[PDB]
Amino acid sequence: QPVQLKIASYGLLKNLTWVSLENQVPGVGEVKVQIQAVPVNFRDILNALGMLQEHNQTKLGITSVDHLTFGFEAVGVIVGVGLGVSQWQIGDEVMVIGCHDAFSSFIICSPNNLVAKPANLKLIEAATIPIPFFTAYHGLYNLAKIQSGERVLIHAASGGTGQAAIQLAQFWGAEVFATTSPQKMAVLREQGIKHVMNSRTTEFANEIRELTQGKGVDVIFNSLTHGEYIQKNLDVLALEGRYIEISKRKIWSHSQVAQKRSDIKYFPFDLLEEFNRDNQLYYQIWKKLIQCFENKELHPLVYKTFPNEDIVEAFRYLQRSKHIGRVVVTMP
Ligand SMILES: NC(=O)C1=CN([C@@H]2O[C@H](COP(=O)(O)OP(=O)(O)OC[C@H]3O[C@@H](n4cnc5c(N)ncnc54)[C@H](OP(=O)(O)O)[C@@H]3O)[C@@H](O)[C@H]2O)C=CC1
Repeated sequence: QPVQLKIASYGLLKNLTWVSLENQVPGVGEVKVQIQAVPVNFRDILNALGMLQEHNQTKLGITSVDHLTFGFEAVGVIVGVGLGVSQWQIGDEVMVIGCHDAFSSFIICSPNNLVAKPANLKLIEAATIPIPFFTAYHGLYNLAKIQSGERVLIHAASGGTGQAAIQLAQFWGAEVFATTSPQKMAVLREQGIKHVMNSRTTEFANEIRELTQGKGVDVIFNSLTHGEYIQKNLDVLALEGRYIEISKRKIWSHSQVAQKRSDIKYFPFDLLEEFNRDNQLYYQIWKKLIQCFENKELHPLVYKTFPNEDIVEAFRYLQRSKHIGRVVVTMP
């Protein structure tokens, strides 16, 4: 039977429940997609604990917990195409990007939220691509315009977004500086990274200064904003350096960054907010990425799989944050 992931109250992961999902028909300009695998995102956990209640009320129409759905991306198969849509047909194997209800048996979404799956990949492999690689690409290339020979710092680089940025930075000839937790350090060293440091301490700043002779890095790809992490990031940022902030939680404003370092370009961005302004964004990024995956120059991320029945433990596993890469749920 068709189902949707819901929570009857905020604060505890235990109450994540698959509730009956009523059939929906794709109207004009709409596509119906049969969901086959869904990664758990960091923001999914935040919502489950009820930590974006204002954000969800202001920027979206979520007034109560009963209106909350889960899932920001997926892979699946087109089962219904509404009128007006010309680029899609039933049977097309697609990745979904930027929906809010991917943890459902079926979703109705725009054809602008869909890209073609690379045919040489498995469905489950392709599920590791959308948010990580589109966020990494937009931040590093679209905004920061990183070039070869440049040095880039990627924080918490064992996660989904950090792992994609690693692949992109190296393929673009940049020199990667990574930080991760101690028990993940070997794996990242073994991924092909010369400079692996601790994401859990602020002492990375001093280490970077020494490895670079005061220069620091031209680009930071950052998602850590607690304590004195932002100030420490500014210290390691070179003259004219570029600050990609993807946190979306308690970030510095443009003048606050200008107060400290006027030379640097500050790039705070929310990917789905960027699609809101330009509905072509996913299409363009993917056009610049699909050939790399086709020619096996870029690869799916490392992932662990959970069945849908164990959704709670899939969420808990991402919450404990001991993973490298992606956590992916298969659907029934
Ligand atoms: N701006 C945008 O459009 C997007 C925003 N995001 C945001 O980016 C962030 C990362 O995304 P994603 O990679 O998918 O999430 P993940 O859960 O995969 O990554 C989180 C990583 O942070 C590190 N970490 C955990 N706890 C701490 C801590 N106390 N101090 C320092 N580091 C810690 C861990 O790595 P380690 O053990 O190596 O430290 C973990 O792997 C999230 O906040 C997410 O909401 C994500 C995608 C799109």
